[PDB]
Amino acid sequence: PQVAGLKVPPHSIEAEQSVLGGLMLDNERWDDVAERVVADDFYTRPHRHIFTEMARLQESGSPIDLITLAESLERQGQLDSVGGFAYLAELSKNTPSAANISAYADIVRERAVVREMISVANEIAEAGFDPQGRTSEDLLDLAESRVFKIAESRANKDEGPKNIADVLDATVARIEQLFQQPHDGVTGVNTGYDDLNKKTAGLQPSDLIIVAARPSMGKTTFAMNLVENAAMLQDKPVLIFSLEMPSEQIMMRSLASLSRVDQTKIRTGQLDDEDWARISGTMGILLEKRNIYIDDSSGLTPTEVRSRARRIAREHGGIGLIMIDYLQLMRVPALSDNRTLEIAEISRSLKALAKELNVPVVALSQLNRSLEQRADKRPVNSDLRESGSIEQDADLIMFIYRDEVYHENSDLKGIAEIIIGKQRNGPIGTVRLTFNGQWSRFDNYAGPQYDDE
Amino acid sequence: RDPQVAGLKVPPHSIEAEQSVLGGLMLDNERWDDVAERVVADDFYTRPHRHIFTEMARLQESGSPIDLITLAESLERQGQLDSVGGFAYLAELSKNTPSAANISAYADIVRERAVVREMISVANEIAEAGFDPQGRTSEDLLDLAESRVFKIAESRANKDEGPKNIADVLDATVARIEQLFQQPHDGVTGVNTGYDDLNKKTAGLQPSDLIIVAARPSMGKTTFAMNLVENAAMLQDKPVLIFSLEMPSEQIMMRSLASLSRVDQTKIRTGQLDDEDWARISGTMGILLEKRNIYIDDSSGLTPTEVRSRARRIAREHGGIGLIMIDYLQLMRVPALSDNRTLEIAEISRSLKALAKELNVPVVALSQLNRSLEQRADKRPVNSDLRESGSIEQDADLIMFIYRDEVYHENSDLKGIAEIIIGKQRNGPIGTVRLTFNGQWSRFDNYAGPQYDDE
Amino acid sequence: DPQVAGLKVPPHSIEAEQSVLGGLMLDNERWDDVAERVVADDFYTRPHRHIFTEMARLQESGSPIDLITLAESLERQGQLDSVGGFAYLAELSKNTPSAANISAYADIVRERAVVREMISVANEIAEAGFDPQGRTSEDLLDLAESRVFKIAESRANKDEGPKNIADVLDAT
Amino acid sequence: PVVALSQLNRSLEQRADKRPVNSDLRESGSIEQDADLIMFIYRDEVYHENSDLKGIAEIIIGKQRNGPIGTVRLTFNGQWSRFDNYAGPQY
Ligand SMILES: Nc1ncnc2c1ncn2[C@@H]1O[C@H](COP(=O)(O)OP(=O)(O)O)[C@@H](O)[C@H]1O
Ligand SMILES: Nc1ncnc2c1ncn2[C@@H]1O[C@H](COP(=O)(O)OP(=O)(O)O)[C@@H](O)[C@H]1O
Repeated sequence: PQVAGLKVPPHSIEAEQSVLGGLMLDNERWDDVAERVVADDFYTRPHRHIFTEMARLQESGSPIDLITLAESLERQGQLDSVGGFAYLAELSKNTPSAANISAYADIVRERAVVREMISVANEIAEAGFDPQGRTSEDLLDLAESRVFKIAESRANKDEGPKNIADVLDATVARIEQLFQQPHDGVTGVNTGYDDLNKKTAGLQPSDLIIVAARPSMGKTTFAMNLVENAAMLQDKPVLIFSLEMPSEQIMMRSLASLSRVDQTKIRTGQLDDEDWARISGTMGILLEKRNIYIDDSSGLTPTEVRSRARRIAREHGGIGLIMIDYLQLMRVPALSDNRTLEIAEISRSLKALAKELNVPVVALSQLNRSLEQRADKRPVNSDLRESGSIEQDADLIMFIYRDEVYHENSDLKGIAEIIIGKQRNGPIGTVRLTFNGQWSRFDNYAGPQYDDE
Repeated sequence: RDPQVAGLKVPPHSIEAEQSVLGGLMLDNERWDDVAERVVADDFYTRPHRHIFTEMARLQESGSPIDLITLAESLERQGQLDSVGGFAYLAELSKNTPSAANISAYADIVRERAVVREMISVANEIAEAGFDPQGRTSEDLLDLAESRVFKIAESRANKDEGPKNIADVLDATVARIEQLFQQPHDGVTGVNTGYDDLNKKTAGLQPSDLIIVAARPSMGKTTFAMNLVENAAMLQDKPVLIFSLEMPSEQIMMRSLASLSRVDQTKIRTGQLDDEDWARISGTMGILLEKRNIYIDDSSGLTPTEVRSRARRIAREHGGIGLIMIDYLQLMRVPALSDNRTLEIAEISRSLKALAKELNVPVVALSQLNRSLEQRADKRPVNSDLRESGSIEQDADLIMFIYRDEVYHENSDLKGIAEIIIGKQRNGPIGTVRLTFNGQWSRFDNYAGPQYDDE
Repeated sequence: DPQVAGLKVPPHSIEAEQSVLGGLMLDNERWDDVAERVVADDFYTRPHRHIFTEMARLQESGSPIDLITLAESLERQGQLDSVGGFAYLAELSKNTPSAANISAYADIVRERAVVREMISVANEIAEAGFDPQGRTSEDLLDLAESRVFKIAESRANKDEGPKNIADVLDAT
Repeated sequence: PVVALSQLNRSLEQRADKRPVNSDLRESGSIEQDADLIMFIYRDEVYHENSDLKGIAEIIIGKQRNGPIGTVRLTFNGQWSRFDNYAGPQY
């Protein structure tokens, strides 16, 4: 066994032989070593067979030694796969030492996260020069999503092995949402509403959520007022893409939201007398809490949504509730790629990248002209008739409808009802936020819902 | 010294292009399910190269993966490293192979440097017969050449012809009239579904078919295809895989734990608000780690060529068949065409039916229908409502269309009665397997709990 | 050499790498839109990169970019020598009469360098991963992280408007 | 002075006016941009029947190096295989 500098994949064999002898003898180090080493880690195929027997018995309230290793393995028939007790007894020579066991749970960890970084630098180089990526810019979009998902909790592999142990524990660890917020300020990024968050239960934290509204409905009014109630409230770098407005026009709206001043006041009868009190109030709390980022370029291919939203999730944790106003402006590189198949590559690259970053992606679209020939003018599912591929690949869908823009003497003035049509992990309903649009703010202390019976 | 390009007795040979086939194979194990497709043994030019791929074969069937290290100990015992090159040679092809780049391109070359190298050495021994006939009555020479030029044979695996007959199938035919072992009067041949209603139309899921679920979107499409894979992991003890392309891993289990255990989802939506049901939770948590059956992978950039490089690395390193479910296959994209869906479906029609016949696995894929159903006054799906698709109406073997009346109406007497219209059926009749939608717990119970049968 | 030597050559499209340099040298009013989609260090071979840098700001800096204005600016910079000589400048000007489809040869050298630089990223992630020096898994998962996003490529100050600079609050 | 002869592909018939434009020899590249006197050939009584240019072919110059372009017409007797004198009609 010569020790030299060669090109070998990194793994240790004695160290795998060191741990398994310890847990064969001891059933008390299992308090420790089950925390930091999981399955799928050991090199040779028999080695994790022993580890699953170490796991199936230890939940079963049965001990582990060289005796019971033979017992279930002939009830399960795997005994001649590992080699019978002819090889398990060679693991009965390893360690009387109950020390360096976590240090041997460390080297077999250390040689197995580098080893999960050779099948990423070959899942790239076998996409290149054998193109299952077929263009350059979407060959980088797969060159990122096998890299940013690594820089993670690091119990993460690339993709493909997930035994139901390694997801059940990370499910119950994500039902540790039990000591903080016993009220229904549910696990998602909040919207800041006690009318919405009983019906949505928050914006569920890995879901593509689609807003749509007509023109003359105030679409970016709601999408910034939801973000401004989710930027000063949940600590995460909220990115915003917007193409309906230019960059500065958004900030001219948000300062009219946070400081509750009129936006007619911001350009006519300017920042003069006592509006300085509120604007210099919200130019301090927004000043250093580095949350809202905004980018507003015009050619936004769905390659260059990911490759802008990767940096945002790199520098931070990143539960950046990405707001992309006006999805139809997103223009794919192929031009003869038409509107039946333009959005069907956008419907399947937001939902497929609202999932890595665990970001509830709010994107914004609009309903066609044939909406406005109905009587009950509500934006329903069958009026997203541009492509019909986003109507079926979203998670939460909120169809905005303000009544006094389409009617005059009716008493539902200023009552925007956010219709929740497609609700996946919950029930449907109907919200009524209060359209206080002279500053573009919504909540329902003046609550337009009946609220009595 | 040797003379110039006029020396061409080396017929073809590719030795520089060979060491970069073993090179990346010495430094990767994920790519043996590719180079074995298009390079078999006895293609290489040099005899030390053949014993390397010889003992790269047994270790891949034994499961032990290959580096420099696990090879040489597996060449220490077998009496090798003396005539294969030595332990320095394995380091000679580890230091001088910098390419962790591409093996799928040097593998095609050694194939097409060997066919030409063999068809030269065929024509040096058929045209040696006229060059020296020592007398074998030339009609009987003519079956030598049929044995020479057709000795180029590639029998690496199962079903072929020549060594094939119908009596060689009739032993396998009486092998699968060896039922009435587990079910003396009761049930199914293949993999179960676990219902009193579905097992008399499909008679279980057939062990090489491609059962297609289709449904109007979020009208109960993953309520079914997880309930069924719930019922088919306590009933098989095999690696019953899942490809959830739509949902994330944390969100799959937060319905199945409400379905295996039948806790209500409001106890898992918010914070858990009972300590009676925690045993109902922790019991079925223990049941689900009593049997390590259900697998999950939540990719979302799935070509239908990289499906095969997952679902063969589960059924090889573990048990056999399982039930390779793939959720919502439009989210699978093929980047080859980037065309109308009437061709991008056609690679998935021709690859899922090429994965349900290597591994003999009932691939439960899922699709949806086009929006023009929403104007047909008989909204129940038929085969003429997959107009977006193309070829999936033909390649499938069991097509289930899931209507649900209470999601498209509110006068529904079918309150919680999800119905299953069997659109295509290969090996049986068609009909309506009406179930009880109890997706409060993500459940589909059976309608013979309620009053009537499956009319 | 035999033709198995197509192994260390990322695609790089020399025919598409010469028709752009013949496109600007005959048409000065195409460097406005071609230099948008194509930047330097996408050109594969060393003469083509620095020639594209020799048009430094020479759109509006008072030089119509022909062979004459190039050759004078080459030698005051000092590179009329064997990084192109002057005969290859005729091979770049007169042998390339290329049409108004430079925007077709623009996307090639955009898309044959991205696929090229995703090989040395796919090498220098992996070749470090076989020789572990005095640095742990917290190094390599954060040196493979940054080295991939060095291939945005580089265009301009973007991706981050408001609070970051925080000045796009103050640009309002 | 090398007369060379060439043909066009059926992309031209996609256009309504079938006059042979300069950008129909671009489809191979080195003939459109190395030609010195392109002289396209049209003829209407083979592409139509009711045209009054019957037998009178119109050579369309598409490029000229050291002079003007235009539309030079020629008459042709449809029996002798001989193109002939001045540009048969008035203009
Ligand atoms: N002074 C104002 N009073 C009322 N509404 C205003 C005022 N200024 C701007 N708005 C609203 O801002 C909205 C712009 O937001 P957006 O959602 O993009 O529009 P739409 O609802 O047409 O999509 C417009 O609908 C307009 O009604
Ligand atoms: N509390 C509930 N009440 C009624 N239905 C529910 C409830 N919770 C979940 N569901 C149902 O679960 C289904 C899940 O939809 P699903 O078929 O998984 O969507 P997809 O087609 O995207 O996979 C929804 O159709 C919804 O009707």
